Amino acid sequence: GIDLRWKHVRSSHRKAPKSDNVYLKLLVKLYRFLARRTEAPFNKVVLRRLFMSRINRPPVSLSRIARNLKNGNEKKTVVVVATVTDDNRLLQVPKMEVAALRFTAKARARIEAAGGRTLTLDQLALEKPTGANTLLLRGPKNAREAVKHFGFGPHKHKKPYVRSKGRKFERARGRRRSRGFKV
Amino acid sequence: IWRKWHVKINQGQKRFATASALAASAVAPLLMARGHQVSTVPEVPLVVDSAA
Amino acid sequence: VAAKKHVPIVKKRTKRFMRHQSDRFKCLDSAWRKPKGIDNRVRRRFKGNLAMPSIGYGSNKKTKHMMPSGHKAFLVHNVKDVELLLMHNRTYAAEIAHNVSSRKRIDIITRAKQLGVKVTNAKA
Amino acid sequence: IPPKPRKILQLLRLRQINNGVFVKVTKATAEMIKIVEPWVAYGYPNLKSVRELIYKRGYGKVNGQRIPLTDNAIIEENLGKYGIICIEDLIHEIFTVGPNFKQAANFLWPFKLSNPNGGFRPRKFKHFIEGGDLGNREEHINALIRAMN
Amino acid sequence: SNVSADLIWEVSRNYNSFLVKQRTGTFSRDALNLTNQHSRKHAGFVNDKALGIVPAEKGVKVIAKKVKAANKPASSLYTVTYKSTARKAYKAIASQAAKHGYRADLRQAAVARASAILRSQRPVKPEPPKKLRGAAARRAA
Amino acid sequence: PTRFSKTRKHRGHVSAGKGRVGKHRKHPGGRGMAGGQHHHRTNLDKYHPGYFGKVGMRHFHLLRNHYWRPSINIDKLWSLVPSDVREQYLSGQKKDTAPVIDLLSHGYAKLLGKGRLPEIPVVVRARYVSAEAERKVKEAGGVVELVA
RNA sequence: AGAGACCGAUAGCGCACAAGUAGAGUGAUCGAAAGAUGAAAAGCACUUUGAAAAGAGGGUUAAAUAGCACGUGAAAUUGUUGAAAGGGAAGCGCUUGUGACCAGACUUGCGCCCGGCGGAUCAUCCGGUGUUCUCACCGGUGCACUCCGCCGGGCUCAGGCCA
RNA sequence: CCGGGACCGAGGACCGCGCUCUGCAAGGAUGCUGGCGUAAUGGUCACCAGCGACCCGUCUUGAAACACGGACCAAGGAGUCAAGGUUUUGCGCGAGUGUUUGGGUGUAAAACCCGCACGCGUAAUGAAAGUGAACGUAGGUGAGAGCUUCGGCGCAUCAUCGA
RNA sequence: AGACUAAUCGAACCAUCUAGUAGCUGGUUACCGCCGAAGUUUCCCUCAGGAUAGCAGUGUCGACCUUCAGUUUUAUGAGGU
RNA sequence: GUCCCACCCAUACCCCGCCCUCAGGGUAGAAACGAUGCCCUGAGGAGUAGGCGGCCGUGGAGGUCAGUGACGAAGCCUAGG
Repeated sequence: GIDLRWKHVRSSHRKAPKSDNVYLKLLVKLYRFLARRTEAPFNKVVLRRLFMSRINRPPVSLSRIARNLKNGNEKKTVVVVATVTDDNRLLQVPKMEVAALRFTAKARARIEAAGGRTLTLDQLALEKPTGANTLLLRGPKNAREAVKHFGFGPHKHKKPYVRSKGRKFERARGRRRSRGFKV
Repeated sequence: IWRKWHVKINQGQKRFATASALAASAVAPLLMARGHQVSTVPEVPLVVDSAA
Repeated sequence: VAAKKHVPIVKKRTKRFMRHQSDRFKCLDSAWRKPKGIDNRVRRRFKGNLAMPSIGYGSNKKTKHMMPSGHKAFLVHNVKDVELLLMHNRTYAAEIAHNVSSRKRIDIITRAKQLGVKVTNAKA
Repeated sequence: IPPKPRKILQLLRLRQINNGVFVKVTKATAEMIKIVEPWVAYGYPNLKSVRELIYKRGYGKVNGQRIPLTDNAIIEENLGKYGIICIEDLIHEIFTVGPNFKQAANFLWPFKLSNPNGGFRPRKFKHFIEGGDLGNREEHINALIRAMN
Repeated sequence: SNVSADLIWEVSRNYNSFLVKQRTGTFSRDALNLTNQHSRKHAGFVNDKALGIVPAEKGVKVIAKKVKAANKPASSLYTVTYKSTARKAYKAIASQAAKHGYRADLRQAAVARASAILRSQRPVKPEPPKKLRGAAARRAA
Repeated sequence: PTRFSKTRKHRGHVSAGKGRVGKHRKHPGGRGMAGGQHHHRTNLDKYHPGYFGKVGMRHFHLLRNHYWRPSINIDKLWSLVPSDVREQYLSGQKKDTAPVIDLLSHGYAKLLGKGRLPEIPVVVRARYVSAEAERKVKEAGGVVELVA
C-alpha cells in the first residue's frame, strides 16, 4: 500500500489539433520544430493556440486592430491566430501590416487599398523567426449568445429560455410585487 | 417510409470540393496511387487537338 | 535459411482460459466470457477457481508474433505475392492459402526455393 | 486510521510501511510526533547509521524524479549554491545540524527499508516500555537500523 | 505553390493502391520501393528523387527518376542495364546514388537489393530426403 | 450512424446502464408538465420565474402591419451609398455636391442616431426621426425632411 | 407498366404448393402445416432364397457416399468396434509421474591457398548515345603472373540439444 | 581481514566517472571441455497421486440456502424512428447568412445553373399611448501573457468607482 | 337458491376502438484499458414514488501564477458539561 | 502464572526480469521518418451502480487488390498443428 490521494491523473490541455486539415498539419510541424530549438517565448504561445477549437478563437475586427495601433505601436507587426473581419463603422483605415490565419474578402481588399500588406503564418516564421517587434491580440471570448444563459438563478440577472418574448411569456408572479413576490 | 433519406449540403461547400478534385487530377503521383495505368502517356494534362 | 539472432522466447502461459461452467452444459461454447453475476465466485477471485485474463500476461515486444523458428507468418496467394519477401528471408516466412489449386501450389514452392524463403506448409 | 493522525503522517512524508526520514527536534515538531505514537518508532542516530544509510539507500529528488546518487556531479549540480559539492558534505550537514539542514534533508527521497532480520518482539504494537516496539527508545534505535538496512 | 512532396505523403499516408496491410506487418508493392516497406523515406512514388531495381534475364536493371520532367511520365525514367560482372555492377550503382547527392541515404539499400537478385539466378542444390521418426514402425510393415 | 453509439457498448451488461434498484419504469412523475404547482414547484421556481399569473390588457384582432417601422442608426448611414461613390466623398474630390439618401427604398422608416458622423453635408428623407439624430445631422451641414 | 443500399421458405402478405383450402363451432366467426433426385428416367433386365414384404448377385450413371422415405445432412438421443476408470455422487484449479500420438531445429555457409578443366575479356585507349555535367552504357582495340564459371585437395571462422 | 552456499546475466561499435595506471573487478558474462544429433529436450490427450474447490441468474442490510425461475438441443428474441429544444467537436462563408415552394437544363427520381420574396441576426424598454444609447484618444484605479528604443505600451479575463 | 339463460352468470358469446393505462413483478446478447459512488438536506393527499442540493465522470481554458493545508507552535477572545 | 533462546509461513516489505497507464526530455543547413515513428529517464496498478477510450466479428453499398476457383468455390466433421 502507498496511501495516495491521486493516481494516474491526466493532463488538462490539448496536445494536438483535433482537425484533419492537411495544410494545418504542415503548419504544426513547422512550429513544433521552432519551439524546441528557439529561446523566444513568442513561438511557444503560437503553437498552443493552433490546437484550440473554434469557440476559443473568436474573430477580431479592423476596429480592434486600429485601437491598439496608438501610443507608439504604429511600426509593429500585428499577429492574430484567428480570422480577421472587416468593420463597417470604420470609415478611414490606417496603414498596417497584419499576419493572420485567414482574411475575409472585404478585409483583404481594404487593407491593401490603404497601402498595407497581408502576411501568412508561414511567411511570418520566415521573416521574424523569433517574433521580434510583434504584438499578439485576441477576440472577445465571452461575447457569445450561449454565455448569457450560464449560471441562471435567483438574483443573478441572467437570460431565460423562452420560446418567445412578450407580456404573456413569464413576467407575472415572481417578477413583480403586484403578484406575490419578486424573484 | 418517412425516415430521412436525402440530405442537404451548402452550395458553397459543393463548389469547394469539385474544385479541389480538379486540382488533384493534375498530379501524376496521385494518379498512380489510385490504380490507373498511365505509364505511356506523354503529358498528364492530356489534350487532343479537336480531332473528335 | 536460419533466422537472425534474438533473445530467448518465453510464453508466460500455455493454457487457453476456458469459460466457467462450460464443461457441464452443451449449449455453452468454450470461448471465454466475462461473468457479470452479482455473487459469482469467479468474478470475486475466490481461492481455487479459474483465473481471469489480464494485461499482465502479455509477451515481450521483441519476440511478439514470431513462431518458434524465429520467423513471422505471411499469407500468400500466388507467385507475384511471394516475391514481396525478396528482401525479408531471415525474418518472414510464407504460407499458402487453403483455396489455392494444386497446380499453382507447386509453382509457388519452386519459386520460393530460388529466393531461399522458408515455406511452412509445403509437403503436399 | 483517524483523520487527524493521518494528515500529520502525510506532512512527515511517511506514506508507506517501513519508511524513514530525518527531522530536527524543536517544540514545533515534538508535539507533532507525540500525536502519532501508535504508528511510529524513533530514536537518536549515531555516526555509523547515518553513514551506512546514505551510501546504500541514498536516492535524490531531481526534477520530481527518483535518481540514484552514484556520482558527485549529481549532488553538486543541485546543492552547489548552498556550499555542498561532495557526498561527504551531505553527511556532515545532516549529522551536525547545520544552517542548511532543511534543504539537505528535503533533497533525499524517503528511505525504504526491508523487514528486520531477527524479527520484532513477541507483540510489536505496545509501547517500548511495556515490551512492544513503537515509541521512543533513545540510543536503542541503532540496533534496529542494522537489521533493517 | 500548393503541391509538394510532403503534401502528397499527407494525402496518401493512410491508404493507397500499393498498400498491403495485414497482421504482423505492412508491405508495399511499389515499383520504385526498395525493401518493400511503407514509409516516407522508402515511398518512391511521392519523393522527387527515387531509385528502383528490377531483375532482367541475365542481370539487374536500374531505373531512376528525372526531376526535370515530372509532368511528362512517358519520358521521366532514366534506365540502364548491368550484365557484365557482379563487382562491376556494385560500383556503378553506388556511384549513381551517392556521388552527386541524389538520395545518398539509399546507398546501402540499393546495393543490397542488387545482391539478392543476382543470388537468385544461380542453380539450386537438391534438398536431402526427409526421414521418419514415429511412422518408421508403420512403414516397416 | 448506429455502428458507433453507446447502445452497442452495453451488450453483455445486464440492465443496460439504467440501474438495478431504479429499473426505468414507464412514467414515474407524470406526463408532460404535470405537478407544476405540487411536486415540480422547486424546479419551476429556480428556473422559469413567472409561469403563473396574468399581466396587462388584451388586444382583439391584432394586425402586425400597423406596427411596421424598422430603424437604422446614424453611424451606418454612409454604408447605404455604393462603395465607388463613397470613397470619392470621404477622400475629398467632389467638394460641391451632396447625396440624397432615401431610407424607404432600402427598407427603413425611422432614423435613430447612435454614433458619430463625418463633416460632410447630406440629405436624409425618412418617415420618422429621433430628437438626438436630427441635431447631429444638422450640425454637419445637412438637413432631414419628412417624406410620408 | 417500370424500378429498389428491401425479405430469401420459423423470413416476406394468413397463402412461393388443388389457401381463405383441410379442419373446429348450432351460429356470428376462428383458420393451419407443406419448395430442391439427375444434363437426360437412362426409375434396376436376368438368376437365386422366401407364403409375401424383401434379401444376395448382376446392371444404368461422372457419382446410387443421388433409389421416388431421393442435393448438401449439424446438435439433443441410440447401436457395433477400440481404449480406460469405479469402497454412500460426478465435474474443476496448481504441480510431477506413466502410456499413446506429434510439431520444430539440424543434415552446412563464407573466406583463403594449391591443382585441373572451359569460355570471353580484365586494366588502357578511340568513336556514338544518355545523364544527377561527372558518372555510366554500347562497338572496336586486349590476347594469358589478368578476369569469370565449375571440379578436386588443404586451412581459419561461425553454426543444433542437454550438461 | 579470510572461508562456505543459493538465485540471476537485462544491454549490444567507441564517448563518462575513476584506479593499485606496459594495464584493470572502472556506464549489465565471458573462457575451456564432454556426450548426443534423435522422440533425447519440448508440446497435446487419458489416468493415478498431494493440496484446494458448496448452483447459476435475480430482489435484498444479508443467498450454497428449508426464497423464486431452470429436463435437453436447434432456429427466433428486447433503447428504435420522426418533429422541436439544448451544450460540446469538425467544416464553409462572415455583418451578414440559407440554391431545391418554384423556374432553366439533362447521358433523366442523379448532376449543373438562376432570382423576387421570406426566415434568423444587426436595438432595447413599458400593461399601454410612446420614447430610443459618445463630457474624455469609447473613462479612472489595482492585477495581467507578450513586446520594448529599457523609459514604457499593455490582449483575454476578474473586482471596483463613473457616463 | 342470486337460481337458470348451449360444460360459461353478483350481468352470456363474437369482432373492432386496442399494441387500452400501471408510482407494481420478470427479462435485457463480444473483449481489453482508466476513474469510481449513494441511502443525507428542503418542499409535495408525500411515506414501495418525484423535483432540489450533495457525492461521480468527461470536455476544457487562465498561469505553470509560487498559491495553498481535516497539522503544530506563539499572541488574544467566547462557553457552563 | 511470569521470564528467556532458537525456529515455521501471507497476494504485506526489499532486489531483479517482463506487460500496460501517466508524466518529463532528445531527433533537419535533413547520409531522411508507418514524425501517428524511434531512443533515454521516473512513478503507479483492488472494485458493485455508473462514465469514457481502444479493438474483434455478421447482412448489404462505392473504390481498389490487372485477387482465389470444376486440376474442386461455399458448407460440415476432426483427445492433428
